[PDB]
Amino acid sequence: SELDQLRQEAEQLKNQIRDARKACADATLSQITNNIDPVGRIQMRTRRTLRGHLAKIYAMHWGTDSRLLVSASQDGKLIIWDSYTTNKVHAIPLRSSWVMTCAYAPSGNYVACGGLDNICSIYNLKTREGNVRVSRELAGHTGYLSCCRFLDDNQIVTSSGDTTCALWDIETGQQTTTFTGHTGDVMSLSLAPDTRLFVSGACDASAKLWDVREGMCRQTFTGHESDINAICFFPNGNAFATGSDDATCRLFDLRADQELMTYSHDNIICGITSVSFSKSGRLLLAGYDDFNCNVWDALKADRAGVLAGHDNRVSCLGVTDDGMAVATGSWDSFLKIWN
Amino acid sequence: SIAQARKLVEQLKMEANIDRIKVSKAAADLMAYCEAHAKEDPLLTPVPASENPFR
Amino acid sequence: GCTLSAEDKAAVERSKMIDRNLREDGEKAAREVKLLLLGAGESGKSTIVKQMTGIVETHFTFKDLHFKMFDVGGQRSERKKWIHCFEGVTAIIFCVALSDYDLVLAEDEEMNRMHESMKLFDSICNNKWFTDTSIILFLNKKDLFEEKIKKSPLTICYPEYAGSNTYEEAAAYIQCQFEDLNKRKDTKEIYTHFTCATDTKNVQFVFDAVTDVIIKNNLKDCGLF
Amino acid sequence: TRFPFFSDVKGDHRLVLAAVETTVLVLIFAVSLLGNVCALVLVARRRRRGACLVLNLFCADLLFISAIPLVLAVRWTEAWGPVACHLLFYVMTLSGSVTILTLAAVSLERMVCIVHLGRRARAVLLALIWGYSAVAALPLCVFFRVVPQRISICTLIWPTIPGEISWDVSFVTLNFLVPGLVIVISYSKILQITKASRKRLTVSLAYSESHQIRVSQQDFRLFRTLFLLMVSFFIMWSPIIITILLILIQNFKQDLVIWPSLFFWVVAFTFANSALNPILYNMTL
Amino acid sequence: VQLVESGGGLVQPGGSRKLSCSASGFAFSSFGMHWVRQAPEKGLEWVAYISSGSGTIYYADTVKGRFTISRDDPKNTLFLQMTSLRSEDTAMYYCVRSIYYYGSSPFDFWGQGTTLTVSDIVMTQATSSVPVTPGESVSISCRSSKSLLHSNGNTYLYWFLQRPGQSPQLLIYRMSNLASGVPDRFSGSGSGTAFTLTISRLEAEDVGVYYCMQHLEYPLTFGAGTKLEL
Ligand SMILES: CCCCC/C=C\C/C=C\CCCCCCCC(=O)O
Repeated sequence: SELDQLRQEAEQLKNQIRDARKACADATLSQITNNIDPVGRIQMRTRRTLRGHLAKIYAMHWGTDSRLLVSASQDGKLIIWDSYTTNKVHAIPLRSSWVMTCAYAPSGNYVACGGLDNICSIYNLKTREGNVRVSRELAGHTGYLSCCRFLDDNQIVTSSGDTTCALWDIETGQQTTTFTGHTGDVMSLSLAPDTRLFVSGACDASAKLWDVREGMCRQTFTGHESDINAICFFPNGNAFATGSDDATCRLFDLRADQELMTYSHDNIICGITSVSFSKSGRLLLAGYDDFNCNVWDALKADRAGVLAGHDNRVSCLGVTDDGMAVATGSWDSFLKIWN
Repeated sequence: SIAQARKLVEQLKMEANIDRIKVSKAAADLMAYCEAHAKEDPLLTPVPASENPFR
Repeated sequence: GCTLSAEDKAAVERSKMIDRNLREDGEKAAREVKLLLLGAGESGKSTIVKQMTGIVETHFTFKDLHFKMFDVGGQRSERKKWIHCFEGVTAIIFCVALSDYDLVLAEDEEMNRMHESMKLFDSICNNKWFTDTSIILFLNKKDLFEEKIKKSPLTICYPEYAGSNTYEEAAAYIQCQFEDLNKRKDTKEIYTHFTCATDTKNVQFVFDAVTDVIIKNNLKDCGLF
Repeated sequence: TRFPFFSDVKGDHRLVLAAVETTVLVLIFAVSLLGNVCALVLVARRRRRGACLVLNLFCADLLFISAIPLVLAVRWTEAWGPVACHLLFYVMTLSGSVTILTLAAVSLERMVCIVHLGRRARAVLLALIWGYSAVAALPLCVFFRVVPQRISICTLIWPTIPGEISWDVSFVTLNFLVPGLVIVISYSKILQITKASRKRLTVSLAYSESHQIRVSQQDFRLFRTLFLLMVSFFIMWSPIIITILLILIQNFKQDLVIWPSLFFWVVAFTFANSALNPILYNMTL
Repeated sequence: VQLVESGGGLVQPGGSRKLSCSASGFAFSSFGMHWVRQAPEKGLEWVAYISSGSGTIYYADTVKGRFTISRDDPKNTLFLQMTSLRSEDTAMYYCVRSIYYYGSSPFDFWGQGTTLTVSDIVMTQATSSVPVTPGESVSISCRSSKSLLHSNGNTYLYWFLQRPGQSPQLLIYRMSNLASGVPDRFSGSGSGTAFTLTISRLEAEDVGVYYCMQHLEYPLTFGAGTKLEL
């Protein structure tokens, strides 16, 4: 009777955890933010349009200097943009066209990419020979690679479609830690501002909080009805927002182990592809299959703006470190800077 | 199978041991952080076009 | 360029040279014929690859026309999360094995194998990304089908079959059952080949079907139809 | 005497002929203008999704009809402003030549697109056809004088007969015969390419019963469309060319082969070409 | 990275000559090239520039008309065709690579040199020598005719160092950015029109001639040079 005994043990343990966290919800976040002054109506103009990709754009990432971009497209190209003068700094040709994610090193010396070849390729940008060369190829995932984030120049964490995440040592070239616990494909990563923890969002309608230096999950967050495609941290690292395929975004509290606010409307039927916050944490920007982005007042949960202008699905979206621009990429092969 | 079940129940039992604060405190903390950094958000507050590098 | 420094002008011309290289590389890659090779477990696509981990790519050339063939069988993830990457291929090459009308599925002894392949065909044919990509259908192992049909009846797979228990009619029945899974009978088309052997029959059939697909695409995007 | 172009006595009946003339031309003007502006707007958003020279056609036929009104006024009266007589026929002939050459170029580019399986060069070709049409219609800008009663009739006075035969037999040869040959060659070669492909895929049995029926039911629509486009040219452009040659012939033979009200009706029929152009060459339904 | 020049030697006056610089160890086709000469007992003097795709060429207006610059990219070579050689062209011609994108080092690697003997903004370095002792801070000053601080925030000042018998080396680019391979002892500063390079702890590998250059506009002008001897 070990099987059903452990099954009912886990059932009652989850039930009492749920009851304990339900006896903690004093009042809804909408009840405490019921008197704050609303943001208003956020109106943005396309300052720059970045052209030169000849296929769908699947990923995009900002430099920490708040000026340079990296973008990955399915024409087998990884382009670095100036975004003040719309100049191309580098155009990197990939060995595999099926790139699904790209990342920019926080120092600026490296970019990484990955996709359907189950490999994370790390490129060296500042070489004395004057070209960009593949500095490392991390292999060991048995599924496609869905996200990758640099911790520093020598550490990267990667999500794959084999239901696991992995923290690597770029110098040695082999996994140092493996994070398991998801029952479906892992679709999104977000690093905490201090990179002591990260949050993962998977196809099992679940998110998890992993400690990097321990290799083991701290908390699990449920509440979505479909697959989670995007995830991002609140600017102080005490909350995070997910975007799933049921046309809802949600705000989860790390300390309370609960969700706070749902960002959904009756006129939206398509799933969210991207999620990002503003520098202060008041505006939540979400990219949609609707072909347009939406800006939500992240405290009262009412749409404070719309970013229309893309002819196809919005696949990627980001906000600069200084907080002065929003880059948006889409399946029509154009990026747009907004302000 | 049984080892996987034991691992799962270990994870569930470890998630029960954490201490969680009230939800009102979390909402108030988010509101306070959003208020304290309002001036330095150039998208919430559209800084003048002279300081904008994206003219 | 007047309000630009010397170094800004040099950066601008470097960007223009990058643009030139990008256009040169992207016009060359628009003349490649991309084929998405699909199929079920032990369908027979290994022989098909022989005639002509992650994604497996196969470049070849036949009569001054370059073919890319992406075998995607090494991925056990959810197909709905990466299939849209293949929106825009010239055609989908689907391989079926005619010998599976009697074999039961490996994991499930109850569920049939031919019905599983038919389910996969109906899943990929009526998808929302492949509404207008033709499906070149190969029916492999036809020489192991006429041999196994002498002792085994096709009624095991299709209980509603009513006809002669010969190869020439049972093969037509199978082909019709696979072709009738199509819903958009006007937008897209299915090309069926009964493979098994010969010098250059399969490759030339793919060449014919691909040339026809290209002609129809040009007619559609160039006014007519 | 001198051949009057749009001017006659009209002694047969009053107050009804001008009315019929007004009605037909206003209907043609409204229909052509509406169809062409709708086609321009339509292609303006198939440019965002497909990116051919079909816009130059819709520019040229509107230009051809902007000339419609001045002829209605000269039809309602028997006289001629003798400053517009130097440009009305210029704009009409220039737009007609541009229309014909644009149709031929559309057929040729469709041919090469199908057969082979530069943006700046397209603009060069557009400017070249416009310039050639202008320099070919120029002989009609400074020659159609205003002669008295063969009443001030806008007529043609060519200085030398050798200077007229040459212009006419070069105009028709280079603006009706050559584009006709180009369009028929292009569309017949598209037909043979399609037939060759559909007969390569029939030998190997890539077609099953009830699927070899739709293939034929589609090869019928393709041939029908191509045959319609091939013959609508010679149906809707031949009367003006034959009446041009007939005017040449009667210039030196002096035979009343012209029925007095024949030129105006031929020109109205050719005006209807600008109204049937944006439904044959735009089948987005 | 290696650039080796050749084609020097004694030349009769009024004749012609051709210098070839062969590159090995870097992507030559993505680097602009400069020829920069130096009189036997004088400072550096920019001569010519050819861009990455050969689409932009400049000459100082003292060799314009007599000199031509070209690059063979498949063969990885740079040519200078000199015609009508006067007696004032006696120098040691160096070839220097230059890549310009956002954040690059445009004068990092200098060639080895070609000895040839024939038988605008003004940059001022007031002090022409510094008698200094090791272990103590050293300061050099440079003074520009006009402000180099462009409207985009970039001030285009370069600091090079030439040791006895060696090619010059990029110490600092854009007046504050320390070149890769340079110890943190060197430090550039200043603003707009007056600039200063400071060294904290002098060593025996720092004696030599220091040059300041502007890259605001062509022709690129070099400073006279301050000589640290110890
Ligand atoms: C190919 C021409 C297409 C444009 C024609 C359309 C409408 C014709 C309207 C005016 C043309 C009048 C001039 C033709 C008479 C030529 C007389 C001659 O020389 O004997």
